[PDB]
Amino acid sequence: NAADGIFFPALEQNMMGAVLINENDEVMFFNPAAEKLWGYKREEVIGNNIDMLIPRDLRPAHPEYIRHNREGGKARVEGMSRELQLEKKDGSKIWTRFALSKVSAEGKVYYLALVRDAS
Amino acid sequence: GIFFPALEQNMMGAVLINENDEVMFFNPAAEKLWGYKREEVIGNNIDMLIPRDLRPAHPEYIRHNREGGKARVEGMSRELQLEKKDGSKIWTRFALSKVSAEGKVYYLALVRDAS
Ligand code: HEM
Ligand code: HEM
Repeated sequence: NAADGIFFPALEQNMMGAVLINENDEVMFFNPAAEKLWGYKREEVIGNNIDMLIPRDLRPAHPEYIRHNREGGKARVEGMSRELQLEKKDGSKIWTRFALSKVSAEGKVYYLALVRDAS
Repeated sequence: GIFFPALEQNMMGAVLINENDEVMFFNPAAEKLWGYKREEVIGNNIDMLIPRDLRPAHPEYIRHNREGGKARVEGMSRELQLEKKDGSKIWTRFALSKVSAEGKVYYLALVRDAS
């Protein structure tokens, strides 16, 4: 259905990680590039909340960042690009470069974060 | 699906090309970076999006990557000078990726402003 097209294999085989979340903050997408950055397999991330991929010191503040952007609207205005400290499964930390993007589809709101290594 | 709307409404520009270096996709983020509308770019060759001083050399670099077979693209790692329609120049950052789709080879260049 989607794998037979061109847009799914673009994000799936991208050099950058790709973490899509639906309106309920559930990770519906997690390509192999994001598996190497976070150290998580696809089975451990899909279906679960977004806060598992957030560092533990940033867990208190992150649910309030997402909630505010959902109530805002702003005639749709993607987001931003900056460097953030990613926390892996094993507890180690690497610096990265995120590129967050709001994406409306079928009256709902999603978020795709394109990540790469910045060390 | 949610995959077309994701790249269409991405803050980063998105320039997909097919086997014959023809631009199949050009989202509104890439419209602002290059000064070209998507109507002007779709169907035509990649040549226009390449700077004029790099026009002759660039087609050989793409052809060499196709014959190699390698999955990961190691080129275009550091900052590069994009050339707009009007002739002015801005600095950017490219994240190039080989995409095996539809039994052919593609290339998606995700771009941003690194000014
Ligand atoms: C390495 C893991 C991540 C870290 C450390 C992180 C960090 C942050 C920080 C610090 C902010 C506050 C805005 C700012 O930076 O000034 C933020 C905002 C936000 N994040 Fe993340 N983030 C991570 C992953 C993600 C992912 C995967 C998503 C969803 C795909 C996401 C969705 C959002 C959203 C929707 C906002 C609100 C944007 C705004 O209005 O400022 N985050 N994040
Ligand atoms: C701003 C416009 C662009 C500039 C200035 C540019 C510049 C360059 C340069 C100088 C090289 C050779 C040096 C190197 O690999 O580091 C190169 C390689 C390459 N470029 Fe571009 N490029 C541009 C746009 C694109 C686009 C839109 C695509 C396709 C989506 C593309 C695909 C490739 C490929 C496949 C290679 C070969 C890399 C390798 O052999 O690993 N380029 N580019």
